[PDB]
Amino acid sequence: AEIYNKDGNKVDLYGKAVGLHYFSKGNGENSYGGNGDMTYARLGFKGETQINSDLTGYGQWEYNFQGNNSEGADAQTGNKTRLAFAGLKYADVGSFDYGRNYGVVYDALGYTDMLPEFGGDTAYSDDFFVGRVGGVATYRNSNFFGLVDGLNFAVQYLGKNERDTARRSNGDGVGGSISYEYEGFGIVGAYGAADRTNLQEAQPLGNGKKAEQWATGLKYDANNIYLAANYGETRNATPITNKFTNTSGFANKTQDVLLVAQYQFDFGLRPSIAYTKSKAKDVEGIGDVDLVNYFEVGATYYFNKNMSTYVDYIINQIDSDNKLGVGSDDTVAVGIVYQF
Amino acid sequence: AEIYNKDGNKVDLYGKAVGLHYFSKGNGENSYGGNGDMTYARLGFKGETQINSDLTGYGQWEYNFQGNNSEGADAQTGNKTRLAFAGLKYADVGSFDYGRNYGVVYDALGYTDMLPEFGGDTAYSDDFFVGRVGGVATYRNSNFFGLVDGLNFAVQYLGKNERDTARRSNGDGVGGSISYEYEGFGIVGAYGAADRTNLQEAQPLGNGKKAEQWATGLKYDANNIYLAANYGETRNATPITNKFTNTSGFANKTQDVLLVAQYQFDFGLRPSIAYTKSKAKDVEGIGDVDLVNYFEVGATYYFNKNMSTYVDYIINQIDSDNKLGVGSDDTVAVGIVYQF
Amino acid sequence: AEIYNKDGNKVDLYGKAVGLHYFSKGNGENSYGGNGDMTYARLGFKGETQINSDLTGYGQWEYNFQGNNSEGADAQTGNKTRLAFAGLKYADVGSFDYGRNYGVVYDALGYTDMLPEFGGDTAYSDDFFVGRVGGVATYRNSNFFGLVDGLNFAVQYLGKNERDTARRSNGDGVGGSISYEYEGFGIVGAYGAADRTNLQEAQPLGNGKKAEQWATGLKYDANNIYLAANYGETRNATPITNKFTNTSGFANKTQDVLLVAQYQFDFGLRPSIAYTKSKAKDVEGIGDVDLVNYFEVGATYYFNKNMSTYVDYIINQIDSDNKLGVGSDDTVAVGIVYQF
Repeated sequence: AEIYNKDGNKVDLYGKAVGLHYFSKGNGENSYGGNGDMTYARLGFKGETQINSDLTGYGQWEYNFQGNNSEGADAQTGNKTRLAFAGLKYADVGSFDYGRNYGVVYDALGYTDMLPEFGGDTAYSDDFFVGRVGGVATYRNSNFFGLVDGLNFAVQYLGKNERDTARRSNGDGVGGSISYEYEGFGIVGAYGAADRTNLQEAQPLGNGKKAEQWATGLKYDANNIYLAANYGETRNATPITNKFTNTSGFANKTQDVLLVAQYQFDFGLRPSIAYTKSKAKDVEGIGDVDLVNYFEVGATYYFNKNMSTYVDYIINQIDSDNKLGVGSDDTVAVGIVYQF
Repeated sequence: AEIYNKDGNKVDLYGKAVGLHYFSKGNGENSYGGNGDMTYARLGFKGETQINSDLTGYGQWEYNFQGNNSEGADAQTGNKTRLAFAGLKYADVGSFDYGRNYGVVYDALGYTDMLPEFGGDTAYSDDFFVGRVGGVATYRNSNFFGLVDGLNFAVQYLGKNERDTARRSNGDGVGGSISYEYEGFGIVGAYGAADRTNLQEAQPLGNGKKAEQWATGLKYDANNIYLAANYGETRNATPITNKFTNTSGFANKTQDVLLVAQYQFDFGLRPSIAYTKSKAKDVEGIGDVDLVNYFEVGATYYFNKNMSTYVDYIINQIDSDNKLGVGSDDTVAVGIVYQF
Repeated sequence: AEIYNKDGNKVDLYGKAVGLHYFSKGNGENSYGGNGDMTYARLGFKGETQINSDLTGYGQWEYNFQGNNSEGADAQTGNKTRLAFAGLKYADVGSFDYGRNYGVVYDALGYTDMLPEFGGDTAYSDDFFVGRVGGVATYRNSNFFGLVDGLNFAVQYLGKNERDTARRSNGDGVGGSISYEYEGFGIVGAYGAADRTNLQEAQPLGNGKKAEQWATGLKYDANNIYLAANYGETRNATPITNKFTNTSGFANKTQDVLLVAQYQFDFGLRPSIAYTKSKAKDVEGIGDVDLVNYFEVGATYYFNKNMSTYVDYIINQIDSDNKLGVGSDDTVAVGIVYQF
């Protein structure tokens, strides 16, 4: 929501209140999403200054505020700056931005990441190129320098982030993506590679000096129809946990498939179904093992652009004897969303 | 402050800067509230959407940002997301909202919670139904489906919160309230029940599998006059700490009495006095004990709807040989508050 | 950005998104600012209400959100509320505010605090009177009761803060400052004295029952020209750490010099140069040693009142065999700043 627009400068102060509850059997963990309260709220700004007829500047910040914490010592648990970056766009030259921003491979992963509650199970936070990641410099250009309508591309440089956990750490890397759209159809490819930190190599799981993530996506999004498919592979990049040994790290190689089918009725309901399967290979001590496997059925009912409610049921296909102890139970989500 | 009202959506972004300092004798270890800087600020949005002529959607978030911390490690000390929920209200059927919201017994306890700084001594955070509490689904109806002016009621369902601390944990529970108001007068009733967590039962102080809180309140609110009285009882629900043995948990039974007398002068002054006594029964090893017991004298000076200053003097009646080690010294509040 | 001005009340919701990167050689440990991503965002309100023709009330809060932290445990590493105070201003009598606000000695050091990123190296956070500090009661007076135009002064009270770290700790104290300006020229003097906390004296480095900070400044600021000089001394007040022995505390005496020369070109560029040298004396075990010593060359390019970019190169003069183990290497800043 835009709350300031004077002297050629405009600020969208947006956010949301998401009442959310999760339902799984018993206590939670051998489930997909867990059980209990998951309420959260968001705040953020989208700021934009027009320097001249061709040149625009912008900056955006966004925070995730949890509502499922007490006011005691754990009051801060699960809070995070999601985005904080700044950039410029000059005519048909393109845009360039630095700060904490979404990885470049996500341009593909965005295709199937559309569910009411869950989904996008391969868009891990702070996981190199597949999700939000700090210290990325990205150049983007839409329509190929303005010369070919629908042909957009991007290149991203990922700065070294030597963090405390090998899960959240990353070395220097580069990635790129191209997407093309014509009369409802879309195709996209994205690939990124990066150095790994020593702390990442000294982890029990994973072997390599280079992390690699690539993903392609197809979609049709027109006439109230949204369909999407994503296929991707990772090399020494997907974060994983051995639940029996309490050992952590990254999987040597993973194969990710996402299918999404949704329709938007004019009276407000948007039924959604999905299937996502991400399986790892050459996991040390285990070999081949499935990380994510589910069929999804759910629906969003939109009261308006300010209010909605939804329910999303994940049928988890992971086996109870999953070699990483991955939760096998189903999970259903109940949500009521006010936003601006 | 209303800063957006368009396309049937309005967002009031409200908050405050509160210069706040407490003055107590010696150091205040043994006082009511303690001594030193207690400056704070609040932030929150109230978003409200008109879906159609009868149907409103709403969503709210609210934060307490501390001003008494360094820029170091304790930077987060005392910060907390206070309120965070979303819901709908439909014609005269009523309202429903889910997320983190004020407890149902607060409907009653709200009557006496009017001091300049202190007060509402039984409306504890994450204390089941008497204060702010996570994962509650609340239904309220105003004017009894529109048929009886002044007749409001509510039913509340409290979802399980299994936490790391026994103080902030709570099991599944349900509660309700009904209030009637007539020509300056008000009467309110509230009661709530819930399972206790193992972790609460395995606590040193307190025994029971069910926590129960009820309170009834009367008030006069007209012609610049505010008078209120609240009485309530709790069973295995009020949080307590043994200061000599340094052990924590909950009191077996408590009886809470609050008297409040306030007047608002037209020239900006609002003098206030109060009396608060909350006493425990069946505390293991100690027996009967006073938790809160004080007379209060103070005044709030309102410059306008945007600026005020206040003083709140807690005349502590607690005795130096209090069996729970409760502070006996006096505490003074000095506050200067800008809000918008 | 001012987003509300109604009913004698106005609210500025302001902030920024700063993409920022540091450049140092190798790991960057042994440099001035370090190496890597330092992206951050700030958010805040400046609220001001007109109570009547002479009296305005105000309140301000300001927060630091980091953009260089993960979403993991370190999501919070370095976030903190910067300002939180409330006050009033009456005609030419003066202004008064209490809470967390800039230290009184900052009145002088502010002169040289003009660099793109760095600079003002003696304006340490929570360092008594030299930087932002918790619990100050401040009186400020402009134009001396309206009797002498340009003659401003200030008195500041520092409340006791016995913290977890002696670094962010502080005792009872008082300070004052006076400044006069005439047709581009400015001169200011500022001094503050305060009790030290027990925890500060039990530190290995530093001896005294009183911390003292004083600084004087000159500047010329007109016709796009800015020149400034600040000199100051501290007695048992500036915080220091020995990198070899891993011990911390405060320096017995410090002598601080800052020069800044800037010119503002109309096409947006503002080239900046500076020199900062702060050297300590009576450092236990070491004697005389330099904490800060550099010549600075850099430039900021303003796209307009909302957008900027900068590069700032720090030429460090500190020697590799620095007795306090202070980094000897140079540091580069690359920043792109959107604000509102």
